[PDB]
Amino acid sequence: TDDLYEVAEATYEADSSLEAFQTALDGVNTAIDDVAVSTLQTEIEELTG
Amino acid sequence: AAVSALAIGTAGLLSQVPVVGEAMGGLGAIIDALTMKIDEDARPAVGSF
Repeated sequence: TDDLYEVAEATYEADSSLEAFQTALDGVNTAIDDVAVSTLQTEIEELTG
Repeated sequence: AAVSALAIGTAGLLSQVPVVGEAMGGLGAIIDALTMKIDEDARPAVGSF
């Protein structure tokens, strides 16, 4: 019992970690793309375009 | 002959009673073995879970 219920908790905190991968990792992906890239290009435009 | 007939008579009852009643005592060991068997099901059940 005290294996299985805690195997359950292990599965649940696997799942919770595994959903949190999708949000955290994409959180990193979206940190720069939506933010630095285009603005640098606009600052390149105003500098030199 | 008479006193031995009487004593063999009583020895009849006083051996029949054990050899039957403690056969039901063998059935006691059967019933208790079945309780071991029953808890040996609960082991696989929670195992499976």
